[PDB]
Amino acid sequence: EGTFLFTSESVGEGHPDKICDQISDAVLDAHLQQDPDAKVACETVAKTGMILLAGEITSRAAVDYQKVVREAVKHIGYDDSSKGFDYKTCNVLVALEQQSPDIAQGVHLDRNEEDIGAGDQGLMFGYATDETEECMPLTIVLAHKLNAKLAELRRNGTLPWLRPDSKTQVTVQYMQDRGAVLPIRVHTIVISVQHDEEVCLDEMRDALKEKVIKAVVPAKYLDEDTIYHLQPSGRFVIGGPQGDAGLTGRKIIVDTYGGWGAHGGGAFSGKDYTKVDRSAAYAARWVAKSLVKGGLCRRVLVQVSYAIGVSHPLSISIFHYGTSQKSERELLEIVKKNFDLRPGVIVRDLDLKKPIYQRTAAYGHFGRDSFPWEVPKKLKY
Amino acid sequence: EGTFLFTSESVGEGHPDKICDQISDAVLDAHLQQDPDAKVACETVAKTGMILLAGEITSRAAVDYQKVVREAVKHIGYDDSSKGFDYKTCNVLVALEQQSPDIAQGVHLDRNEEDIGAGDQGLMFGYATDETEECMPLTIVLAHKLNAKLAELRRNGTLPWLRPDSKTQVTVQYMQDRGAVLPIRVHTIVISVQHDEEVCLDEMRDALKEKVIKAVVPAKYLDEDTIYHLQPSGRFVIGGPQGDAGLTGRKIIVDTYGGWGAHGGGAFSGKDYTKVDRSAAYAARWVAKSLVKGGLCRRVLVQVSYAIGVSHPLSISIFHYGTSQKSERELLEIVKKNFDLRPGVIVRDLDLKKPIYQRTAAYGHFGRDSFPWEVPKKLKY
Ligand SMILES: [C]OC1=[C][C]=C(C2=N([O])C([C])=[C]C3=C2C2=[C]C(O[C])=[C][C]=C2O3)[C]=[C]1
Ligand SMILES: [C]OC1=[C][C]=C(C2=N([O])C([C])=[C]C3=C2C2=[C]C(O[C])=[C][C]=C2O3)[C]=[C]1
Ligand SMILES: CSC[C@H]1O[C@@H](n2cnc3c(N)ncnc32)[C@H](O)[C@@H]1O
Ligand SMILES: CSC[C@H]1O[C@@H](n2cnc3c(N)ncnc32)[C@H](O)[C@@H]1O
Ligand SMILES: [Cl-]
Ligand SMILES: [Cl-]
Ligand SMILES: [Cl-]
Ligand SMILES: [Cl-]
Ligand SMILES: [Cl-]
Ligand SMILES: [Cl-]
Repeated sequence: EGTFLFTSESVGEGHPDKICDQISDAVLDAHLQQDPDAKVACETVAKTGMILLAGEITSRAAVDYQKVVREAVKHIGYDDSSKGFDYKTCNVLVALEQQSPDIAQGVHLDRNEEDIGAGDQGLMFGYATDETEECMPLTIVLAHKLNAKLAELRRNGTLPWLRPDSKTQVTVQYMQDRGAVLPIRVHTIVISVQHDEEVCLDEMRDALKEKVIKAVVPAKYLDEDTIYHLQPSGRFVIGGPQGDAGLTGRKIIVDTYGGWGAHGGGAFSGKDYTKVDRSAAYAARWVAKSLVKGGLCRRVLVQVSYAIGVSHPLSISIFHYGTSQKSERELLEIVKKNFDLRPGVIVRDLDLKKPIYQRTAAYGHFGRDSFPWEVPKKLKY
Repeated sequence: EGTFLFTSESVGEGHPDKICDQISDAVLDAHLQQDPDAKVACETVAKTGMILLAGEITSRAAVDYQKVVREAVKHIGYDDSSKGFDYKTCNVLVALEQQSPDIAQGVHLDRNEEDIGAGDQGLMFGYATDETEECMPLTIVLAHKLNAKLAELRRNGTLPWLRPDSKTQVTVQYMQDRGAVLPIRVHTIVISVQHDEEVCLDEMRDALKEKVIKAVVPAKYLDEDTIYHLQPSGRFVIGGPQGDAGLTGRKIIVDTYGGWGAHGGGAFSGKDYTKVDRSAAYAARWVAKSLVKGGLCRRVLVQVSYAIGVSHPLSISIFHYGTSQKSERELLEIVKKNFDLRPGVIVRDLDLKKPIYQRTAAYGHFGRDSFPWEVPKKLKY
């Protein structure tokens, strides 16, 4: 009574959509290393034997797209035709043009940096929950950690039959406490991972339970009733882009809160800070985490929105789920007194010209590695 | 006091991401017209002069991709190099292969149709709100209708300077009533639309207020304080794929609830019913709308989740926001007694082999045209 199930998923570095996010952000980083003011909107498409870059870049950088793309694919682990994809021998196609001059003139040309317009309209949410130290939903944290564990055991040669493409999914039973949520138990785990032609299904299922799940999920959450769907398709030899076409910005819920909170639809990867889809979403996470770590609420949702060419947000909204003694109006006044959510100020506060974006493009953008948006602001009120 | 702002956006038929959704669904429909059991996973990429199809189709259909793609672009209105894109003369590139045999064997081969596995893992939400007759958030309904009005005035020659690429955004001030939400006023409207080189900015801004906003938004929601950002970039001559690379499944919040409810991350367009990203999301909307229209709640969120190769959902969750006298446990029992959320049963209930998908791929998948998932089920309990 008063309990509910909630499910989140994550994917591995070799999931074809995630390959595209990582390549898009490798391209962004390569530009920012030479030109901190590069305007980048780099979409990636992946299918059998092909990486295509499509989009708009205006930059002073001299970037070797062949090297940047192939080094990203090498890092992921696609290094042989036996695995379905090889950085050494794949096709890299480029359909990149300058940023539209109409966008440039409306957003940033002859603008003071602090007063640059939003690079697009849109809406963005931030979310934080006190249910974990990293202020993230346990469902998504566990799902990410299961993919990270697969990559670790592949890379260290423990499970050498593993290939880079994986997906995981975690269902947790929760109770509610005055709008806060408390995780009780893991109800169901799914793991699907690409594998070689030698290993049999029983060996894989045993290894996924004993060397992956048991190495990630605390035993206090697992019981005799927990349901395991391990290699539920029965065979996953074909994988990566050969199994499924990938695109940049097709894992936006994996990238954020795993179904919790809300999403405004904007993808992160391949975009410089003037694209508020990324900078304002990072800032909204920073606000949400600052409110929870500051002790003002246990759980909070922040919405912001923008118009192309306009610096200041068009709307700011705060929902505390009943977990603050302060009114949502009082929290909004604290946020307005402590934060400046113009993209040309967010860039300074969160250091968003730094080429750290490829690091964000797997295992979620939030809840790890003390990125600037994960370091709470000390609030004055 | 007790009021809040909430923002949603929509895009027009010529927005490059939406072009891709419509082409992906034109391809799906072309297959289903000949082979109701076609397995389709068709991604589309659009950039200057290029439509690329990438993905996996196993089908008995004989499909002319050149004709299907070009007819979709013609319908959208890109018919001349002056508009930045022309169905007659663009490049159509195809990178389509058979569905992975590993997926096919794990999902549907030698399966009874009712007992087909989910085509992937994932999570999906349904949402419904009594704030409009169509059980959708007013923010998203108004945003969609503003884009539909632009297309209408372009196509009827009223505003012949209009081009197909548009975006809109609506901020509404709401009050809450025991978990239900009541829209009070329109706080801010954004409209950006591609235009010709002849029309001046003041003519466009006047027309967008008088012939678009006033023709869509009831005057009772507008006042002297309503903020209008009309052509806020100042110039939008370059547009469509020339202005911004488009991809299938990059408008998933426009396609659904405009930030309300929740999203599990799955894109709809280009996918047959075995892909639960589409079929289970449609079924979850159907459940949510059935609960609200059945008088069991004013507002409701439904989560379901799946594992690849497994027919039945792994989890089902119901949140009524405090708007039911029934417990969320009692609502879950009503749902379990009235619905079968296996994809091989959803296909029968919602007629998902019918080639109606291109019609879903602009102006939202929900809240219009009495699609099967918009016709409430009469509930027995
Ligand atoms: C988005 O995201 C989410 C939302 C909401 C939630 C919740 N909250 O918050 C509270 C307080 C309580 C509850 C809930 C739920 C949900 C469900 O399903 C979906 C069921 C039941 C329940 O209960 C969560 C999550
Ligand atoms: C997702 O989606 C959403 C969620 C939630 C909501 C709400 N609910 O429900 C209630 C009852 C009340 C409230 C809310 C809000 C929000 C905000 O922002 C975001 C602010 C404030 C407020 O309040 C909505 C929407
Ligand atoms: C079902 S295709 C969608 C995603 O599922 C994964 N996938 C691909 N092939 C299989 C398979 N044979 N079994 C399980 N998951 C798969 C890959 O991560 C792919 O991007
Ligand atoms: C800002 S690029 C993202 C989207 O905004 C729109 N857009 C493109 N160019 C402009 C412009 N000059 N002004 C306003 N919106 C634009 C198009 O719909 C594009 O897909
Ligand atoms: Cl790299
Ligand atoms: Cl923790
Ligand atoms: Cl400030
Ligand atoms: Cl058509
Ligand atoms: Cl209505
Ligand atoms: Cl039933």
